Amino acid sequence: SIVTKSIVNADAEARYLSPGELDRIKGFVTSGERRLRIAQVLTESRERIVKQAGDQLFQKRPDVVSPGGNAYGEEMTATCLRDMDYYLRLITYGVVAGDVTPIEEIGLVGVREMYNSLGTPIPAVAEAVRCMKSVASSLLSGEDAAEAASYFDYVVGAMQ
Amino acid sequence: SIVTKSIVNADAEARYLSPGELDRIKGFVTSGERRLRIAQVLTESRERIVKQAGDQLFQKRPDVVSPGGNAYGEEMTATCLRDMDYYLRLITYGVVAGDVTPIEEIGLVGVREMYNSLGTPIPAVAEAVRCMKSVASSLLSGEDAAEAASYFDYVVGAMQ
Amino acid sequence: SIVTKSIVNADAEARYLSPGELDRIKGFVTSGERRLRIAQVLTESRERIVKQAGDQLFQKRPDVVSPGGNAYGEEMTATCLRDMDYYLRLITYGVVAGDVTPIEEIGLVGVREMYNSLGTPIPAVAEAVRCMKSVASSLLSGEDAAEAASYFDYVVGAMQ
Amino acid sequence: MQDAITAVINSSDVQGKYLDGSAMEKLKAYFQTGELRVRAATTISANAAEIVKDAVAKSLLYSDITRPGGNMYTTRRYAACIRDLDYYLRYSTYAMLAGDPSILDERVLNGLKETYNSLGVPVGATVQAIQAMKEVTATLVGADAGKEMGVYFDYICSGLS
Amino acid sequence: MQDAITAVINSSDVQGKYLDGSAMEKLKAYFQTGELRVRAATTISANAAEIVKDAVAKSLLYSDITRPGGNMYTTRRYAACIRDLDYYLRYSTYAMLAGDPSILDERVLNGLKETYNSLGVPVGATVQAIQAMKEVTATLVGADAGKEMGVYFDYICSGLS
Amino acid sequence: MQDAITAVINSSDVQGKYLDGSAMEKLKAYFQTGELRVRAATTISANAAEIVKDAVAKSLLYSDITRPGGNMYTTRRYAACIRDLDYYLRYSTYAMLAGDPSILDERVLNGLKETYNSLGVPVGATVQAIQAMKEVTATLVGADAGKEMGVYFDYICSGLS
Ligand SMILES: *[C@H](C)[C@H]1/C(=C/c2[nH]c(/C=C3N=C(/C=C4\NC(=O)C(CC)=C4C)C(C)=C\3CCC(=O)O)c(CCC(=O)O)c2C)NC(=O)[C@@H]1C
Ligand SMILES: *[C@H](C)[C@H]1/C(=C/c2[nH]c(/C=C3N=C(/C=C4\NC(=O)C(CC)=C4C)C(C)=C\3CCC(=O)O)c(CCC(=O)O)c2C)NC(=O)[C@@H]1C
Ligand SMILES: *[C@H](C)[C@H]1/C(=C/c2[nH]c(/C=C3N=C(/C=C4\NC(=O)C(CC)=C4C)C(C)=C\3CCC(=O)O)c(CCC(=O)O)c2C)NC(=O)[C@@H]1C
Ligand SMILES: *[C@H](C)[C@H]1/C(=C/c2[nH]c(/C=C3N=C(/C=C4\NC(=O)C(CC)=C4C)C(C)=C\3CCC(=O)O)c(CCC(=O)O)c2C)NC(=O)[C@@H]1C
Ligand SMILES: *[C@H](C)[C@H]1/C(=C/c2[nH]c(/C=C3N=C(/C=C4\NC(=O)C(CC)=C4C)C(C)=C\3CCC(=O)O)c(CCC(=O)O)c2C)NC(=O)[C@@H]1C
Ligand SMILES: *[C@H](C)[C@H]1/C(=C/c2[nH]c(/C=C3N=C(/C=C4\NC(=O)C(CC)=C4C)C(C)=C\3CCC(=O)O)c(CCC(=O)O)c2C)NC(=O)[C@@H]1C
Repeated sequence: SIVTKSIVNADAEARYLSPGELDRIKGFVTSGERRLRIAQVLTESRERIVKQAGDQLFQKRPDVVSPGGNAYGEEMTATCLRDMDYYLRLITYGVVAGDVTPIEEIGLVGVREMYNSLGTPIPAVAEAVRCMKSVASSLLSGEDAAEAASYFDYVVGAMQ
Repeated sequence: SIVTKSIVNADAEARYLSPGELDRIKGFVTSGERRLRIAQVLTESRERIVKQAGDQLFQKRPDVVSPGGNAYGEEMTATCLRDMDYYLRLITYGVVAGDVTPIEEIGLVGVREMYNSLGTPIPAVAEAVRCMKSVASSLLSGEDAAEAASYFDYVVGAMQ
Repeated sequence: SIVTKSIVNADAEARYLSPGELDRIKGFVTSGERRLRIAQVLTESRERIVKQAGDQLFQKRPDVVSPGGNAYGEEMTATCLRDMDYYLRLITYGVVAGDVTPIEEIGLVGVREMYNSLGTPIPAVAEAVRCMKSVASSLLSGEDAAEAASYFDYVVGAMQ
Repeated sequence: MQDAITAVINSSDVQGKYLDGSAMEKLKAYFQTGELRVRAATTISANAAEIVKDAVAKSLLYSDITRPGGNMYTTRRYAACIRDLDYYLRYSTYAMLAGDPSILDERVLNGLKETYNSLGVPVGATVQAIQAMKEVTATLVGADAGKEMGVYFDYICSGLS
Repeated sequence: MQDAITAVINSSDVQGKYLDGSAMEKLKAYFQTGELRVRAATTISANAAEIVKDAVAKSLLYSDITRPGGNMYTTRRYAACIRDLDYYLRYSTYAMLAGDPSILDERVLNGLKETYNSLGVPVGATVQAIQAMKEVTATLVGADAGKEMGVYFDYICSGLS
Repeated sequence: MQDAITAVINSSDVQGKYLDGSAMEKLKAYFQTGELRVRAATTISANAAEIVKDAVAKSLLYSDITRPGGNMYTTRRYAACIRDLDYYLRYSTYAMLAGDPSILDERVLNGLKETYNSLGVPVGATVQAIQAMKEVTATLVGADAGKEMGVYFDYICSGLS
């Protein structure tokens, strides 16, 4: 949160927060209601978002669910969807906090080493997030979809 | 003392003292008698030095002893004089040691933060030392007054 | 040993050994038999090597065994020869290991400070090693003498 | 460190759960307290020197502590002490904004108690000063903010014992 | 660190002795094992990623460890864990080449047990993983090399308890 | 560190007192010993190598300590040891000039005993050497200076046990 981040900045300069930092936090708590609503929608429709996105994903990338693929078979497909649900969850975290930090700290730091080890195709994971973004966005206003877009996009651009 | 200071130097260069350092110490202990006498005079007349200097001080700076001033009233005036006595004392320390270090370590390091906090006007404190210097000098020979001058002056120039 | 040295290198670069390092070790263990034989000869004839070298040494440097010399008298001469035997021993260590490191770690690091303290003439010690080199070399093939030469020479060039 | 928001997140994350009713309600609670927190932080920032000045006068001055042989004797130790107080005030203010004390454990209290023992810093006296600063702060920022600031002043004190 | 050669040297040096029959025989033993050691190290280097991949699948995955609340939960901790495994494999391989475990004491085990306790790293679970890696490695490098690699995998485990 | 002068100052400062008769008398004592201290320091500086050379010959050489398996075995450890002796001599000389041992506590003895245990440095043997150096020094600088130097050699020894 911008609250933590401001404090960390101020501390490193041995000072109280600046009027701008303070004002920034003020506008942050003001928008709290809106971001909570956005997270709430994604929470409530999580099962749909992950199921439909999974279906779209497997259309774009049948290789992962065909023999030789990392998500071949019921159990592996279920684990894949499990992972997608993980990232939808993290994204709702980021939304209430106002930035991508909880996404980073929980799900992106060392994500490359993890998925490489497992032999999971990382670009296909990025694609899966795109797919969730697509489904999620439709359940939101143009305003909220735009705001939520930055969280999905960050995950996609950090899936390297 | 030049003895400590020399040792510290020699140690940082992993060596015994230099012939010059040694000679310096030799001339230092030689002048021990003289500096002791100077400290002894200031010790013996401390009550006069601080009382008269205080009176001169309050002439030059009536604001500090008038309403709104940091030394307003009997108790605050007494605390001020108490402080002056502190610095006269530290100065006698410096005199026997041959340098201003005990003055620094006891009474100047962070003196600004202390007096700012208290709201004590630091230039008026410097002036108080000048006043003590004036009174003290008269009780000494031209030689000893000159030598003692450097200790008072250092305090005044470090009162920032 | 090149085995330790390679490992240390690889570790500092957070990696397995390189194909070249591995190949280097392979050629090292291959030559193990030869170096063992060389050390074995020097071991077996140690008493002769040190006695004859000592005699040659005292011809080249009679000052050390004449009055005023560091090895004057039976006991001091015996201690000198004792030291020579020390270095012959260390050299056999180096031979089996393939490099001069055990010589360095046991007998050269700070050797200057030790011998200076004792007042032992270090160039005369270097000469003593030359003398052992001379005697040792004769008990070996031209091939083995050449290989053993580098160990004696290193000691001589490091006797500073 | 955590703030009130990221703390709730980690609690739900540890359980692998989305944010439920309780979690959402805590976040709401925090946002609703947002502006009062900023306002109090603005006030404390604005009087930071005088708060410590008052707290010192009230609890430490004209005692054995400030006389020859006390832990506040010598100007270096006097400065050190009120420097500690600026610290406690500034981090208490951080913790208050954050609505979470984890920054106190992280950057204030870590090995502090041991340090104070090591140098001879009087812990009881230090705590009297902080508790004085609490009262001075409360007077200044009002009852509600003063109560909250109090949470963190107290948190610091407990860490010192 | 020592290797098998320099260890023998220090043993004879400590006694002020030239190399005798036993010492010479140990050196010979080592040289004769030289090529098998290099060959096994080449093989392990060549499959280092998959050895850890297999060892993880076999002993850690689809458990509480990798679920929310486990020590392998969050991608940072998953990476940390398999990074530890790369370490154990790479140093085990060093120790094997060297025919001596002193590098494990020196650069792996020093204060490791205390660190793991400090962060909450499950030691028993860690050891299951290493013992799994041993079996995977053995399968790969053969019985003789596998036995030797085993010496050092085990050495690490013992240091963890 | 303190010297004899600054020590007296801190004693009077701690009490918030000007220098009285006792304090003034101690300062006088020190100044009167000034030249003898410099003279002895000049002599010790001038023979520093031989003092340690003699002290070593007298207490350490041709023993188990210098043979394979002893703590003075290997040239690196021999150098280390007589390097320690140069240290003890040089700081003893400092302490003597200063007429105060605080530099020994500050820069010599701090965590020394623990270090020596850690590496296997024989403390008793080390102390024999220092006590030998004391006798060698005394012979050299005379009885009065030798007594004073002795104060600090002894101070070091006590810190080692
Ligand atoms: C789905 C779009 C893609 C895919 C996924 C997939 N993942 C795995 C296995 C695991 N995934 C994780 C993931 C995480 N752990 C974390 O802590 C976080 C951050 C919150 C994440 C995202 C883990 C730990 C595993 C290991 C299994 C376990 O839970 O212990 C698999 C199975 C791999 C296997 O061989 O078992 C699959 C299939 N695979 C694809 O191909 C899609 C592109
Ligand atoms: C007098 C010329 C000026 C003046 C002085 C003044 N000082 C105070 C209060 C204190 N002064 C000290 C001083 C020191 N503490 C130290 O350790 C040292 C070094 C040895 C010094 C010089 C301290 C500690 C205090 C706090 C009181 C206490 O002793 O605990 C006051 C009173 C301030 C008040 O509001 O109480 C005054 C008046 N003030 C002037 O205006 C003169 C210019
Ligand atoms: C002989 C060619 C020269 C010579 C030698 C000499 N050495 C000494 C005394 C000592 N030598 C050592 C040597 C070592 N200690 C080690 O750990 C190592 C590495 C393995 C070495 C080489 C030591 C420790 C001593 C001190 C005696 C002891 O063993 O405790 C002497 C005697 C000096 C004396 O005055 O006692 C001599 C004569 N001297 C020469 O002049 C030759 C050139
Ligand atoms: C003041 C109310 C009391 C007091 C304080 C005192 N403290 C010290 C020394 C230190 N205080 C700290 C504390 C912190 N340092 C930090 O960086 C932070 C968070 C950002 C905290 C809480 C530390 C680390 C020290 C030691 C290092 C230093 O000097 O700064 C002293 C001086 C000790 C000395 O003798 O040097 C004093 C006097 N003492 C009192 O009497 C008051 C009750
Ligand atoms: C994996 C099988 C198990 C596991 C591991 C785990 N370890 C850490 C943290 C650390 N691990 C180490 C170990 C080493 N560091 C080294 O440099 C070397 C030798 C070269 C070794 C053996 C260290 C020092 C740490 C702390 C520093 C760091 O983060 O790297 C974690 C993360 C702890 C955290 O919360 O940050 C994890 C998860 N955990 C398991 O669950 C497996 C059983
Ligand atoms: C000699 C009389 C005895 C002896 C000494 C010995 N000491 C060491 C190692 C160290 N000695 C010190 C001591 C100091 N270092 C300092 O900087 C100062 C003050 C300026 C002192 C007093 C330290 C710190 C070490 C460790 C670091 C280092 O190596 O310098 C050794 C070597 C230990 C080793 O195995 O490496 C030896 C041999 N040993 C004896 O047998 C004598 C009785």
